[PDB]
Amino acid sequence: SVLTQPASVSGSPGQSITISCTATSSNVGSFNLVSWYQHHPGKAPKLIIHEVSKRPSGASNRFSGSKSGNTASLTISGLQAEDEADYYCCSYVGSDTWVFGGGTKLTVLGQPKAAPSVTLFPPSSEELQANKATLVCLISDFYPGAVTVAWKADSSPVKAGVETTTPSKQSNNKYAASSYLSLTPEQWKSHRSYSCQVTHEGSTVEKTVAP
Amino acid sequence: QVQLVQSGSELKKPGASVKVSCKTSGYTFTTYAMNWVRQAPGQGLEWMGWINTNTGNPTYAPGFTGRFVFSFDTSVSTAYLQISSLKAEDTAVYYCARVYSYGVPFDYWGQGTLVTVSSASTKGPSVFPLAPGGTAALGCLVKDYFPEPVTVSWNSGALTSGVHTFPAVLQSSGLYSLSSVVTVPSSSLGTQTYICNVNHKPSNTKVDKKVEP
Amino acid sequence: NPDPNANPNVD
Repeated sequence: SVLTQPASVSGSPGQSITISCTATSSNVGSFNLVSWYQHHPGKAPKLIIHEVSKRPSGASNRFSGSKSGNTASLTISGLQAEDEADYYCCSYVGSDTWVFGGGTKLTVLGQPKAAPSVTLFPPSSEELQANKATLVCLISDFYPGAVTVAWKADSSPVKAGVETTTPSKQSNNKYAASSYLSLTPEQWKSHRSYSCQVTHEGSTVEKTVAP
Repeated sequence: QVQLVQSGSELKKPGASVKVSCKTSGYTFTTYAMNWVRQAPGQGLEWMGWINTNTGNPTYAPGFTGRFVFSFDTSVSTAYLQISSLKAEDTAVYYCARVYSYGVPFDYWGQGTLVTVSSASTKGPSVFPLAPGGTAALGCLVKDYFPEPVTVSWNSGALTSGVHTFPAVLQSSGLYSLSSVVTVPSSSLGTQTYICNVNHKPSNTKVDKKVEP
Repeated sequence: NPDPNANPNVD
């Protein structure tokens, strides 16, 4: 991307967070036409900073913007829960063209950490009658909302036939995810066991099932 | 006041065509340029281009030349985006946004138009039972259906507590799968009958799947 | 480096 932003930033309620935005080329020129946007899911982006630092009305005065060299910076003071969102920087790049940054996922660490609860089901009898095989790994009640799932046949790893969801916010504000491993009925019964490993914040919860 | 209202979600096959509209109000349509921004799944915002609402000249960023067309109909203060020969990688939310000046770009945004491009066809789900400390967990696997949505319930809506229906998966094949599980006392498994009620409106299909130990 | 008050929607 023409404008580099941190993939993610985390702050706790009350602190002030900063999001950087570096110009990768000289097409930005003076770099004085920088703008920031708040993008919540399901809703349209919202302008919150333009011309490096100008804050428009309707955007709270907790958002500020600065510049140093070719790095525009967005600071959010008195971090609140509703501040959790995607944040993008934008710049004019000459010849009536604009470009966005990769975006930054701002997380407001407003909840105690929670390790995932995992539940692994083996292929149902019916599905084996139909000559298919599906393993269901149900991951729930983990905060923050970020996990990696790995499957294993016996002890060897498996990446073929794996479909995993993005974490989703549950009712209680903890996150959920699911992963499915597709096998042949022969493959299912070939091994002694299959396992689903959920890594979350450097710690693993692993469930095993066998025919 | 200023308002940008876009058209509704679109579902298309590869090679097909789509035309998204962006009706404006609250300001003179020809005074301000109209810009287009795209967000693909799990990606950021990407500027597509703009059209000069006075001269009509369109500007397409590299990556949106050849198959995209910006236009407008001043009679109804509306801007349009048309895509030809839709590809799967077109799947994205398309926004229209106004530019007030060089210093204030994208000050008003449309609500977005989801355009999905998939080669898969309508298909009903294949529901399979997921057989079961003290509490035991059982569920149903709603497998290989298209398009979204599916709705699940349990015992005709009489087993709300202890239920979790998981968001769906998008398989590489283009079909969706999901599962819902319920946590119930193990002492109950003796003749207390658990059924998941699956409804897939698009395919006019309902399935009540008996889950027995 | 255009003028921030300039409107790009010129005739």
